[PDB]
Amino acid sequence: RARFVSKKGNCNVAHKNIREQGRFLQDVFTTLVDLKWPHTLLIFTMSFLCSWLLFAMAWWLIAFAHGDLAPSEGTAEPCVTSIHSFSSAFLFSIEVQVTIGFGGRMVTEECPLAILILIVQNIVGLMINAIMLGSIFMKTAQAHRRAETLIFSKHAVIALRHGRLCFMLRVGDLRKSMIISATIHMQVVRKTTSPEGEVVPLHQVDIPMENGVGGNSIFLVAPLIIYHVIDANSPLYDLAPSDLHHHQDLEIIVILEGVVETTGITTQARTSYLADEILWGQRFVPIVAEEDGRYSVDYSKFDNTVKVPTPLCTARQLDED
Amino acid sequence: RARFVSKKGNCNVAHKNIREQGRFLQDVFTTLVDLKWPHTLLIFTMSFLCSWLLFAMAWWLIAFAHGDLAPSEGTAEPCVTSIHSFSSAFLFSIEVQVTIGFGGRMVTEECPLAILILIVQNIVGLMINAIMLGSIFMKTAQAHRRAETLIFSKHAVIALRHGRLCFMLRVGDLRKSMIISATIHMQVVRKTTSPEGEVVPLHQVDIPMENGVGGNSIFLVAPLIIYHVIDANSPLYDLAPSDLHHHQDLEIIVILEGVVETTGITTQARTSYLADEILWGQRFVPIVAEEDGRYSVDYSKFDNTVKVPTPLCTARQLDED
Amino acid sequence: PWRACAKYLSSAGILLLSLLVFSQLLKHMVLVAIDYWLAKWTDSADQTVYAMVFTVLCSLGIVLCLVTSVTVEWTGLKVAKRLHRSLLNRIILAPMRFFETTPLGSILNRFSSDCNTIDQHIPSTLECLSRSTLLCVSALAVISYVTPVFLVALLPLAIVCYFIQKYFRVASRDLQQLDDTTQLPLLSHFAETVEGLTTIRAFRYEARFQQKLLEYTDSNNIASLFLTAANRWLEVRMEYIGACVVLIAAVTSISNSLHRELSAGLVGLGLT
Amino acid sequence: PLAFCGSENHSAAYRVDQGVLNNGCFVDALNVVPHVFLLFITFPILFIGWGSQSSKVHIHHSTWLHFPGHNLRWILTFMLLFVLVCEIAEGILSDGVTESHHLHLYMPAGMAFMAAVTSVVYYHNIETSNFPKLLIALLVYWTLAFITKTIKFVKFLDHAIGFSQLRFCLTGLLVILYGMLLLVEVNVIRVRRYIEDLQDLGVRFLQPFVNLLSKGTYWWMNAFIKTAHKKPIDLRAIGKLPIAMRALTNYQRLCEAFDAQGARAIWQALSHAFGRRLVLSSTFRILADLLGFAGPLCIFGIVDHLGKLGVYFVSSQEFLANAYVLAVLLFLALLLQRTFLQASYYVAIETGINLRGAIQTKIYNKIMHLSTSNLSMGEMTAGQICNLVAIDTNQLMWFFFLCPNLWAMPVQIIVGVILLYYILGVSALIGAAVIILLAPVQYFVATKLSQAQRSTLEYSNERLKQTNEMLRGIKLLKLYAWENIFRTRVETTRRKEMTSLRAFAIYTSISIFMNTAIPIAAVLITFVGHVSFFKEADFSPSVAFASLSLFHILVTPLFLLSSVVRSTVKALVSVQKLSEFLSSAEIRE
Repeated sequence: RARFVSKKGNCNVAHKNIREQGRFLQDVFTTLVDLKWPHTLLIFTMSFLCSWLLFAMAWWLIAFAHGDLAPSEGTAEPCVTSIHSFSSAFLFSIEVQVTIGFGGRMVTEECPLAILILIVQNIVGLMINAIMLGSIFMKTAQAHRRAETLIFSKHAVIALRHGRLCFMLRVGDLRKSMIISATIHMQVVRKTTSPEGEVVPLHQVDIPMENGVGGNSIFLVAPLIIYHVIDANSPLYDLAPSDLHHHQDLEIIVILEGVVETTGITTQARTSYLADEILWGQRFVPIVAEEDGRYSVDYSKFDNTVKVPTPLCTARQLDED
Repeated sequence: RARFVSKKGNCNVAHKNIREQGRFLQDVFTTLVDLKWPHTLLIFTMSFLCSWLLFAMAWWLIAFAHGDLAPSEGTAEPCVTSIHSFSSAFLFSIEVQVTIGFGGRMVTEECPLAILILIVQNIVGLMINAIMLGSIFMKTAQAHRRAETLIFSKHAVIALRHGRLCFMLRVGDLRKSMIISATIHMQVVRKTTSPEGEVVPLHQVDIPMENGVGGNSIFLVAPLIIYHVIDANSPLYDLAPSDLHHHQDLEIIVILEGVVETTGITTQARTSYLADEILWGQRFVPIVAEEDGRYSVDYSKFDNTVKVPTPLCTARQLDED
Repeated sequence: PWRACAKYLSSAGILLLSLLVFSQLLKHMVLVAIDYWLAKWTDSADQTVYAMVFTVLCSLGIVLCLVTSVTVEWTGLKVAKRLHRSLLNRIILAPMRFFETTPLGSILNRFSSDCNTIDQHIPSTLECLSRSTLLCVSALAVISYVTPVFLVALLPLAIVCYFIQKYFRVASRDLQQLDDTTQLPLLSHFAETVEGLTTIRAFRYEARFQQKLLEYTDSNNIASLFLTAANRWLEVRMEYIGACVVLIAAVTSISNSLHRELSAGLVGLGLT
Repeated sequence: PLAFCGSENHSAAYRVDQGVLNNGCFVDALNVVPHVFLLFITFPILFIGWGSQSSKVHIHHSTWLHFPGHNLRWILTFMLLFVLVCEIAEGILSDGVTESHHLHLYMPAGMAFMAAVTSVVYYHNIETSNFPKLLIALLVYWTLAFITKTIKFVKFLDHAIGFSQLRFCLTGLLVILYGMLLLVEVNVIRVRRYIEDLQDLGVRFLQPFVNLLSKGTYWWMNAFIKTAHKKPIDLRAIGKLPIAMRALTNYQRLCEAFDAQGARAIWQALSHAFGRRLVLSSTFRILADLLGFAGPLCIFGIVDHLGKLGVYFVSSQEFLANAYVLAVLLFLALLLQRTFLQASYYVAIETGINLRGAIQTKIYNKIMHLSTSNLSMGEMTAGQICNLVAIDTNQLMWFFFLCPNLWAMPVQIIVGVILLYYILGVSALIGAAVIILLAPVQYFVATKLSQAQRSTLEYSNERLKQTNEMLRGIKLLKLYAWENIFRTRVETTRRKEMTSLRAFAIYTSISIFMNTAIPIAAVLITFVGHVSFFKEADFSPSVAFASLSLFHILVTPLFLLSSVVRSTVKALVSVQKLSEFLSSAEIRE
């Protein structure tokens, strides 16, 4: 009745009642980059503000410990020049840690503990500069946003090709960029039982795409027709056209995955197809026209169908005459 | 008796008596990023402190060479202003190299050798800024910590499916993130000999997973059952249920490897299975329930078993009736 | 509201409902009059004029609580008699088709437990309800008399108490009804184990009906426990709102008597 | 302006003239770094962990395990908040003695306040983990913070700052509560050794197994409230019961009470069955309204004031005398009093629900070994059996709902009149009219109410057995025309029950009239006896409004005393009818 993964491509799972959250703390980096964008922005400025406040209290405490905040002074030099508040030390920690460095606040050579906290300031500030800027570049550099620019068909079809029933759909790219090593995985997924009585609840079995060799590798510039020959080794072999209705446990997932050409980071788009989303008997419109030296694809005629008479029976019943 | 690789996934090898350590010096970068976290932190601050101390001695030596540390002076300008200690030059090398730059210590235009050491200061300081910050981002950005968030079964089972003996286990992901192009390699590993008398001590032979096509590629959101059909071409073909005991040289390694979706950097989790870890006859519980619009996986019932009567014989003895 | 309480008021009568609301209104007005004369008498800077009118206004207090007490016993007695002897006269003239279609345990259940809560549980609950709500609105009247920016503190607080009232209420219209969904089996199960005791001891199924009564008592006690925990959740929420009402009224009476003039007894009125 | 000491002498108070720890500005400057250590390490662990990893995914909603030291650390953390909001209120108005805004008195206590609430949410989220290696830095926090407070505390002794200073008594209490927080963290090191019930799917009640703040405030009851507008709740979504509070477990407790070993036998076995949960309920009912007596002391303390090192450090008696600090003490005392009163009400209704389960199983085990000669010949009717489960357990259950109020009324009224003697003296002993009036006239109406209730219960059982033979025998009565004769027989026995109710109603009315009439006569006799006949002592407004709130808080369980003397007599005749049913004639095997 409900979808395994929606037509956007987000999954529908819950993952209830997990126990080992100690191994969730054993990766902090994927959990850091896994967050949403106000969570990533809030952990960005809260990481830098926690660094600047902690070293602001460190520089204000060492300026209190030298007595430089007490203005009853002689000609003895301070540790840091011109600090006379907490906010002067907050300005000084902002000047040192992201290395602006103005110089009305500058640190002299009186005490060595200011030199030790200056050393440990630029070590952990340079370190979290590297962690946070590489983390926000890894946040924007993931390739599933490229999976928002890859369209599948709204309706997959089942038609006749070469005497056989075939399951067809149309995949298209909106960009003039490429997909390196475009892999197609088509899984049927339904509640199947065993003959021995093992009922497994959401079963994924791989059907093969028809390629010409059989390796699942296409070359995607034009919108192509991914088609699967429903033979006897396919698990769609006893599918009737009367089964294609709502409330029927039969789902298709197509998975297009591979490297996008201009980042080098792999992506994966996915689209399900339901039994009221599979149209029996129809076929796809020819959408590529050649004119004035250019091949050209209409994208408004993408999910349109040009319905043909078919046998209204199963592929097991295609084996007679 | 002992494990090839533990149930965490760390290997148990030693690599004794290597000779060519000159090629260990022919890669410094993988040996730099291969270290542990106090070793990486110690080489981080020791690299930056060695740079700041070496150029601190350079700026203090050139301030001694201009005679600016001698306070018996007239109206001649110094090379660097307001340096009168070693620690003033250490402050100046910290101000220049990570580019804080306060300006009570500033370098004038008297001698050109200060300009040459300032040029070579920001060249090697900008260079080791790039090497050390990219190294600590490559240290935190490795994907095997993502391999800590991928659970396998504590016990693999052997059961009956489709008339055949099959070796089954359950792989699950804790995240709502994905694994791009999830490859499964299952190797049996034991001491096998040749028929000609070549005894090889730790033999790895690949068994295939059962997929539907045969390509080792799955789609992991739910915890699935990786199952292998024990046929005649499998090397588990003469495995008895009496062989499943401790002190028996028979090991399974399952290897799940592929790109994690939010970094683009590939990972590999691995889990062995021993002969007292393989349970005969049992099968896995159905763990996915559909309620209120959501599929849902219980994770507390992950390694539980719902034991079924099986033939207590080998798969070669499954070939009769 | 519901219609049937007006049915209660037509079994009460117009003299009983008017004597009830007159006696409650003058009894709560004479206790807020004895509080306001405690405000006038503690601000000394004429004595025993205040003590004389204090004693006769307290004499109005004890005769108003006496006529409160006898009007709630006489409205309990008239709805005890009047909601009997008319249901008895409607059930004595009824068709046989009415008895053959309806369950008999329903009609005896309204003759037993519903008549028990009408002649017993309802008039002290009426007394405690009307006394507590007129105490609450007269306390709101004397607090809103003194500190009128508490009128600004009227504007979220009771309203969001009204909002959590709505965030209760339909759940109680589940759950209390769910208590009756496990009330109506179990006593009927006791009816099935009193008319058939020789049969159940003949079949020797005593452990099986014992285990069925353990299951029914398990369901009935978890529905009474969840109705209990919803009730104490609702009361710990709204008494936290009432202690917040005490806090905002306390700090505006202290801040309005330090810098303004409230004469140090009106703050005692608002705090009490 | 601002700084973290003042510009009062303006060249002093930031000075280091001795060693640096001799500055009091330095020791409360050092008193912020465990708190900002705990905030600034525990914020990214809580952001990538429990909450904001998109925790819509469920990380075991049920089987919440509790650590060693759970039910102790929460009470100690609330004791830290009770001393720490008082430390906030001590740092303010010692700030307000002079001008120019000393931030060193109360911003360390505010940083300790934020560190206290982040440490208790860190301890709750480590208690969801069972991963106490990820505890460990919190333990480091206590062996930061304690040490820093002792480096405050010996510098209170080094400047000879006495016990009459309030911050001496604050920070010595803070030193020893940080010390027992260290002792409970090495107790977690003692038994867990870093170096659950099997709670199934069927348990969905969680209030035995949730934390102590959600035991007080029922934060588990936001779920099954927010989902109730989504789905109508049914019998499978509430789950099954836990193993404690099973009806067979309470039945086994009642048989264990029975063989350890009449009406006194079923009462003393009933107290042996349920008395430890009963004394937990009444111990919470003792501490509730003993908190509420700090109400009228706050009333006297605010309108007494409203009727009216170099000193500024000390405050103590004027700290008790000022008004806003007493108002936030009233807020914390009223929060804690309504929390204990609602907790006492919960465990009283929980003990009564387990008793309804236990004697329903014991009344059914009496039914399964019952001879049928008692039903057929004579004595027991089936209407009396279904009233014996349907009514005569519920009256006993309502008595166990109202039992700890009966156990906590004397400790309310005795501490109320001794606090009246502290606020008014022996003129408050003119208002001993409660102790020379109330309990003989409540025993007199308890005798008259109980005789009316015995006659009302036998007339109600006769009217219900007559209506039970009426309604089964409708068709013979309408087929033989005796329905008006039978209706007048029900009407005459209804008139007997109505006259028993009439005597009940006039005795219930005279007890509720005396019950609400004596405290307004008590404020008459105390206010006229203070002014007249004990003349020219004083008459403040302060003890007048304090005694008015004291007499109103005496009168607030007095209106429930008429409800509890409406109760217990059905419990006495219900235990009498249950002992008569439980000693009936049985089956020889």
